[PDB]
Amino acid sequence: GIQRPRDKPLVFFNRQPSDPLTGKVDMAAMNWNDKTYYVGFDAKFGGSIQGKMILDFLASSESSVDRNGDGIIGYVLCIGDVGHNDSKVRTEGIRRALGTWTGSSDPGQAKEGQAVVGGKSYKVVELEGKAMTGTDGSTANTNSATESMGSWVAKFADKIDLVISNNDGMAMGCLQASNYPRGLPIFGYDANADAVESVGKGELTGTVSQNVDAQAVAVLQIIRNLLDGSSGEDVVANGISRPDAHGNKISAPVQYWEDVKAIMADNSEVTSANWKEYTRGARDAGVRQVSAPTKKVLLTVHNASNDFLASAYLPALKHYAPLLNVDLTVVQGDGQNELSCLDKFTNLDMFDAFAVNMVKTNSGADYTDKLKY
Ligand SMILES: [Ca+2]
Repeated sequence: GIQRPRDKPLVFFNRQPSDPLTGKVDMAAMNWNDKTYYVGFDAKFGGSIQGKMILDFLASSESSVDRNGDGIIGYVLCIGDVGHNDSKVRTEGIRRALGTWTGSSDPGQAKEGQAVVGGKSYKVVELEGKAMTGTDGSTANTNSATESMGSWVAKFADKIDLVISNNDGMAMGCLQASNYPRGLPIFGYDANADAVESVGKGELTGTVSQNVDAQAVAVLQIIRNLLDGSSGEDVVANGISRPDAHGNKISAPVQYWEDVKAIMADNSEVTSANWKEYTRGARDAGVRQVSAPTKKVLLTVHNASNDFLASAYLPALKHYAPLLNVDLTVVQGDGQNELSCLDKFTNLDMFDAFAVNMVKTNSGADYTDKLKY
């Protein structure tokens, strides 16, 4: 077993060590030891994946998708918080995919695009892209999306061939319109439980997942690999992109970015073809019970009140950990003060490895200071 704390595995996850202003990765933190890694997802490519989902849908569709037969695929777009990078990325992704991108992710900025539908070339028009703001100033507002959808049906009628949304909340809001045209294709983003259920019902046409289960498995699997004596390629491949010695393997695609020591889950489209893999509580059948020696991990969460971490990430971790014979202890902070986590990152001698979700992305050395000796 590893004798010195400074040599024990350290997996940063979900918030990447980096300068908070520039995003430059903190390689001092990443190079703590050669058993230090980061697990996240391919976030910058999320909009590309949403775009590709829509293009693939159109490519395998028939001309009946063109409801008014005018040779144009018309769409309406629900934009979330206009100042938020997620809105910008997703808007850019779908506009570039459809050829309507002009250089701007703003509402009202689009040009005529093009796409293949059922083996024929069509023009594409963004009939309207609009931020869904509540009358209280709230962003990505569900009720505003419902109202906008109803007004869009009234205004554009059967020029609307599909609805695209920066997120699931707004797409589900559109589906609440009393005049939602039956079967009209609609796409969201986030793979929320209700959205995936809707995909299963053939209502929402598709959404996009960050593969939280793959990320949770990767954190634990990296640690399993290291504590069992893997070093180098096997650490980031075994159980991750190919089966490990027990036959376990993450089902979703996962990347490794060597320069920053980051294991990054792909974003995945969620459609009628795979929706059951993404429903609330669904777990990866590719990860089964192992008989490896039991090991102890202390894992931190930067904010106990973060719903994604509380409701999606942590339950995934707790499902997979026992399967990998990891005894997982979890401590959780307040989302504001690093000390809320640091002061709980204690009695480290009880553990074999560590997983850290920092409040501030530049706090790496405060954690490694505790593992020096
Ligand atoms: Ca049309």
